[PDB]
Amino acid sequence: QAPDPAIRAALQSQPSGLASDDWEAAMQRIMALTTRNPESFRQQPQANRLSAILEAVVPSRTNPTHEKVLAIVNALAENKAIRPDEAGLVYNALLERVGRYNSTNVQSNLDRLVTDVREAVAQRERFKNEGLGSLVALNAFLATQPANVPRGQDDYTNFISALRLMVTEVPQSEVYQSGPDYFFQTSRQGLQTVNLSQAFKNLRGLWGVQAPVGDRSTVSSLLTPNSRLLLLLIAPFTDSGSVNRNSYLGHLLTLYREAIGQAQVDEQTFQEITSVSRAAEEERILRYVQQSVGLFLMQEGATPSAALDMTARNMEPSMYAANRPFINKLMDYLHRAAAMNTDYFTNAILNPHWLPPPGFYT
Amino acid sequence: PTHDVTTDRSQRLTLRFVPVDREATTYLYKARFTLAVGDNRVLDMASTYF
Amino acid sequence: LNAVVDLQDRNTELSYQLLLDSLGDRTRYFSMWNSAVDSYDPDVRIIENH
Amino acid sequence: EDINFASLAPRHGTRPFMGTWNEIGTSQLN
Amino acid sequence: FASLAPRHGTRPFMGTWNEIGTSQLN
Amino acid sequence: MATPSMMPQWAYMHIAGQDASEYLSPGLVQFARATDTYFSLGNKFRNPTVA
Amino acid sequence: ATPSMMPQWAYMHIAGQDASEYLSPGLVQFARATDTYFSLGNKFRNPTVA
Amino acid sequence: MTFEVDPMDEPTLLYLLFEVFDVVRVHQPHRGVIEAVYLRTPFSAGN
Amino acid sequence: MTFEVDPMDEPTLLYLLFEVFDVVRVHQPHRGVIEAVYLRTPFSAGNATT
Amino acid sequence: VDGASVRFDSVNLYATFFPMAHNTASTLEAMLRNDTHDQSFNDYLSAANMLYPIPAKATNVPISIPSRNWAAFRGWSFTRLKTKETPSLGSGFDPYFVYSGSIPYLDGTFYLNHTFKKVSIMFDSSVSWPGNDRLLTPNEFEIKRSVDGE
Amino acid sequence: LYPIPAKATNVPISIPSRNWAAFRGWSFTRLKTKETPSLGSGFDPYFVYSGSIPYLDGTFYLNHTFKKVSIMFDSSVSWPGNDRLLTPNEFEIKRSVDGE
Amino acid sequence: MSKEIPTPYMWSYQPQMGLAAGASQDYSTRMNWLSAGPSMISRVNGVRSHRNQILLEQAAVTSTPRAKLNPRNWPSTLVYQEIPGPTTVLLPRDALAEVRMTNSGVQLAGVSSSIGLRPDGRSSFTPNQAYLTLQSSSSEPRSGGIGTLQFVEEFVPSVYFNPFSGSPGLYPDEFIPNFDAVREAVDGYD
Repeated sequence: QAPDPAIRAALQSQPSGLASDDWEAAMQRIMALTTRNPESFRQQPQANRLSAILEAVVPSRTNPTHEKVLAIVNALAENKAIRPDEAGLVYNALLERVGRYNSTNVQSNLDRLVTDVREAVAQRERFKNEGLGSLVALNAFLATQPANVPRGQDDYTNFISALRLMVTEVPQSEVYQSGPDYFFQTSRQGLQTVNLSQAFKNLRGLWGVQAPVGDRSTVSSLLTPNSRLLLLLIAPFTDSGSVNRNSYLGHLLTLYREAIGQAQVDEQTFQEITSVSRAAEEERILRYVQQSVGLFLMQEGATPSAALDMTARNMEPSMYAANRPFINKLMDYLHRAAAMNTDYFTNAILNPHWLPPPGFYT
Repeated sequence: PTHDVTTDRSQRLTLRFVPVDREATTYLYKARFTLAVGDNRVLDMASTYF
Repeated sequence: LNAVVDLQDRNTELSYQLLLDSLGDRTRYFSMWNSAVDSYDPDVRIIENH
Repeated sequence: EDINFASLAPRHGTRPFMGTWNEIGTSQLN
Repeated sequence: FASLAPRHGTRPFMGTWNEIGTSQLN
Repeated sequence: MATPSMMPQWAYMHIAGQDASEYLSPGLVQFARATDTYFSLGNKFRNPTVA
Repeated sequence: ATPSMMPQWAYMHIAGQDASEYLSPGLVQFARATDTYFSLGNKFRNPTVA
Repeated sequence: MTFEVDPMDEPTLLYLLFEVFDVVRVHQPHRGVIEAVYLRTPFSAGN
Repeated sequence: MTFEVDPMDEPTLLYLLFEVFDVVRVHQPHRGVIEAVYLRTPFSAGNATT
Repeated sequence: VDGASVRFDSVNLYATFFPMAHNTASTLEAMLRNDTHDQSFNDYLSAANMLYPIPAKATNVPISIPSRNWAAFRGWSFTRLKTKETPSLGSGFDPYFVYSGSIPYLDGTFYLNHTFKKVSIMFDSSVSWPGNDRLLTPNEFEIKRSVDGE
Repeated sequence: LYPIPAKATNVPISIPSRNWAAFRGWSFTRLKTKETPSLGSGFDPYFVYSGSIPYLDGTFYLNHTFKKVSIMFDSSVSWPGNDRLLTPNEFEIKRSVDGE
Repeated sequence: MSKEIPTPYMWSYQPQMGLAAGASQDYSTRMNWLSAGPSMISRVNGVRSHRNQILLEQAAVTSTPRAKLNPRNWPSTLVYQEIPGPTTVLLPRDALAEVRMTNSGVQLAGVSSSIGLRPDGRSSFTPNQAYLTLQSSSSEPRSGGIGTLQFVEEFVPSVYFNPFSGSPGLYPDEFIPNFDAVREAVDGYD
């Protein structure tokens, strides 16, 4: 949304840190009432500890004139009433006029304006989003056009009701330009698809005309490509009521609704194809491990990993299950201890008095 | 660091390549080498000098 | 498949000279690859004739 | 097993002393 | 949080937590 | 143009008090920090240093 | 990956993404870890635009 | 452009050089195969 | 396109022919009527819908 | 015409390898060959230098680049070198190069750089490149103001 | 027909952006200015020449003096392809001075 | 006021910065009906207007719905991202085994982003191998601009009906080759 001018004005005219305005927050610092850190103020040097005390006790009166006017000139830019580069000129001009004529009434009215203008910037955003201007002009155009008097059928009235729906239901770039002499309709701000809304009088002739079953190109194929664009745009915004068995325009709106419905089905299908196409008790276990590893190296002299594997597969299931985390830790330390030096490893195995050194633990 | 900063296989530190084909014209001496980087060894090309 | 392409308008001899000055100082003579920099005596260029 | 292997990072004390983001390759005579 | 360090207006001057130190011949 | 200024003269002239990073408007600090590379504004504001 | 898959500048790194974030998460960690001895910074260039 | 130098006896020559971006990108997908893509952003070809 | 031609000593001119498609459609509906529409597909002299 | 370095008895190469552990060296590569992160280097003096001759005792030397794109172009750079001390850039000999002494085109030691005036830059019939952001003179980058100049 | 000054070298040419809907290729040959009439003119008084006119009867004889043709689409990578040619990024003809 | 059968605005590519640069009705594929009768002229108009329809359908089907033609920057979501498969590495050595053998006297010769999967060249003294699984994608998705293949999908020629009809702030200014949408003013030293 459009940023609030008063907040933005205070974002460039007020001390970032503490000022006389933040008196209530200042007093909390100088008396350790802050939940964040109460002992901060106590530790300051005496020079900037007293200067903070003096200001809090006797606040210093300031001049809010420049802050108020900066709020107004910030608001004027957001409504584009002045160019952004003109902001420097206007700021100094208004300031001078207020100086030349300052007084209490003036100062108070500047204050009303500040509030008023905040609300005004809001009004504008809301209005630009609602897009109400277009509705106001669809109505002028409708008025120009002879309404309520079609010779063939009065589903043309129902068609007009669909026109107001489209302008209402398309908040984005709902525009009805007055034009030089004719009114125009569009959907996107880039105007890639526009209509000469005064040239839809071809539709005026073809109201109630029964649709030829045979061919689209016939004597009734009097629709200018400008007119068929109007039907294409309003097709998603018109529901039933213009009977399929009714006028040729009634039939085309059904075809466009399905064609648009086919396109959104096709859009989902295409993206999926493209993505796919582009693609105590423990110590007893320790004694067994020392003997089992030593015995297996005696009979075979296999690798330490193989020796440990054969040791683990010949244990009591109750012993293995109960101390399963310990065994895995015991094997890893024994494997790396043999990896460091086997001569010391043989001594450890051949020493039943051996106990894990600390560091096994942690 | 201790574990994975230097290997233990007996491998050279600074190789030396002798040209596999020479061509000494009147003013040009073209020499061709087959710089082979082996496997699991990474050579920084800044450290090469004729 | 060749991976080095040289153009007729790429003065890579001069480019290397500038690179060394920015990289280091090239005021100390590195004997390894003749880093001695051509530098006149700054008293015969502008003869300060006291 | 699916253990995850980090990097060794020569240690200045307990901390591995990784380093800052210095993957800069801009020389640009200009 | 011993703040007996020089100030910079407010927000006491500086200090990097890691800087006590080592060097040898290597 | 505020002719008077009743705040203490040792904090009004920035001999001791807040520093530039915390007494200018946050719009100016954010502006000055953005363009430090070219046309810096650092040397145009006092920074108190209190022992 | 060739200019038929991403623009020229964003492919040759004249604009778009510094090297700290377009490399693999593994390699930025690997380059960070061994930055003291086996430097890899000078290889990959990161863009700088005005 | 029209450089205007002072006259001199020796038949010298100007050494104008337009500055450019001159980068490579070497891939090395598989073992023993490399391929580099060069680029000059102005003056991409021609003397 | 650049062509790097040999330095002949007399004024000359390159003659590129950019190949294109050049078609007609001669249609004679009644007695004594000829009318045709042309098409040059890469380099057209055709006219929009006047 | 006086002595030569004809004999090149032998040349070799010398590549020094970091004795990196084979587990990390096989992790360094096999991750350094992904197309996401392929190394890229830029020439330091990235330039498209040419050489425009200046006849003996000649005024302004005019140059003209035909129509082309100027996408990433950043700045000019120019000095003048004597032709008697510049190789013909062609492969092999060039018997019209009989000076051995520094080569400014190669070594990077320029001295004639102090002889320039009025380096005027014009685009297509728009003869001011700096243009609106005028210098003290409006049209051309003047250098080495003559005896005149208030 | 574009021009090549006397004693000159490479002739550069630029085509403003347009779509090449059905483009079959290029063709080129070098014609001497003296022996070519002004294109699309009823009568040109600078055509003091009567021998064969290579322009409009197909008697070209100077296409042996080309060296290198370089094609670039809006200064992108060269059209001839990604790496279709032995030379990296251009067409090479008459590599006469020296070729390894 | 316009023809209801206008020539499409072809859109051109600036491959370098990867984004489009303007448009200008195709002056290369026009036919020359200025010597045809009232019927051939109609059939030519029909061929022309069938084209326009194909172009609109194509756009709906393929082009990404945007609020702004030719955006100055594309979000990471909308840009085709190359996502290669995870790269597996088969670690050759055994870290502990070669330490144990070397200390013996044997002289050998010949954040968490990794997976040490055991497969239970090789070496006789140990049966332990170890796979290593790595992510091979970028650390962060690339936003930037669009490439060649994606361009021909996003920017189809755009049929422009009743081209410049009031509201100069509503004209498609992306069609101008040197329009800077960010500041919304044509720039250039020229």
